[PDB]
Amino acid sequence: DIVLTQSPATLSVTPGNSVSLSCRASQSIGNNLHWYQQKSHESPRLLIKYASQSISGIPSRFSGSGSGTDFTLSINSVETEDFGMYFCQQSNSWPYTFGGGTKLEIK
Amino acid sequence: KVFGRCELAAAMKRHGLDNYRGYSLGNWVCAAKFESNFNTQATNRNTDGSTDYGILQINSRWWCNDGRTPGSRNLCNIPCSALLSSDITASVNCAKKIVSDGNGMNAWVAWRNRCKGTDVQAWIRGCRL
Amino acid sequence: DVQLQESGPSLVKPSQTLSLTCSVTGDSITSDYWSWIRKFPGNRLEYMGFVSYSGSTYYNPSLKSRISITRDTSKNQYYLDLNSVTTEDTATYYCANWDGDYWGQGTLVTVSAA
Repeated sequence: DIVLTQSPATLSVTPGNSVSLSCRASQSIGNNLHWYQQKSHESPRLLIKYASQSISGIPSRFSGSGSGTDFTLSINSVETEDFGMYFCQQSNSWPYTFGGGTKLEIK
Repeated sequence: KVFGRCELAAAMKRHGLDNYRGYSLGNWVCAAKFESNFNTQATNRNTDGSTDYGILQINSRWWCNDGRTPGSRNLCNIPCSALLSSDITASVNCAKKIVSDGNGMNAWVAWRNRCKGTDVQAWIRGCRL
Repeated sequence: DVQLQESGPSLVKPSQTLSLTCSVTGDSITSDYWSWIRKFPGNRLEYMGFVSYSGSTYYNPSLKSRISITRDTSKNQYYLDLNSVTTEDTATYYCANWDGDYWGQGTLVTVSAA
């Protein structure tokens, strides 16, 4: 199974500042890496699909980059509504797998 | 837009088709060759009233909505016009959903008839990738 | 538009079959690929499997063949059956379409001898 490793496990930031979250795959997955946001008592929300493709209805401050084994999700000017969990998921090979997640919180 | 063989191979690699769902890159380049002859604007009207669109000839009865096909299901949740772009993004996104079904690449008739069983790797050979 | 919603028991006993239903409203289940995902207590997500338009299914090997995903057009719902559950199956279960743009609200299912 493809293993996705996310870092940092936790990241504290002050609203207004920007951050970048990492997701590394155990083997190449091309551009088949997706990003999800998840808050308590809520289901996951797709933010970026296929490494860098934007999603209608998602804030423009979210952007994705990367290919192969190294990917990143960037948030330009974090807002309070952005604190929560972030997970990457690969669909290059079944079973689809998720990274361990990165928690974004107010510093 | 009419893609060059190597030009499409490189693009499809960028779009993550190499090994997706267990299918090597050569399969996709070969499929495009026989489905549309590398032409992103290719369209073909079918008997059931549906139309095949784009570089990978995606059907309007099952995959995309062109608003002119009887029992359209729009499995790819996308307008067929998006599959007629010189930008292959939408066609690749949809092709990945199509191939994820148990039928795999058999959904592409030209691929079945002219690619399956052949040395598909030859389609990406001799290219700067 | 499309709405998804999970329903089923929130408490099950070890060794029994956990069965969940996902009701789809707004369009036919015959127009998409349907999935089941779960989140374990450690903030760990697992893609359980999905069923495509042809009926073909993909199940996570981690489930050791304990899972079954079926559909019912007449009622526009799809299901999740997970047999021989253990306390290891305690989790929040979610139904969502394959594209990941439509998700249920998630439902916590606890496996306990009580």
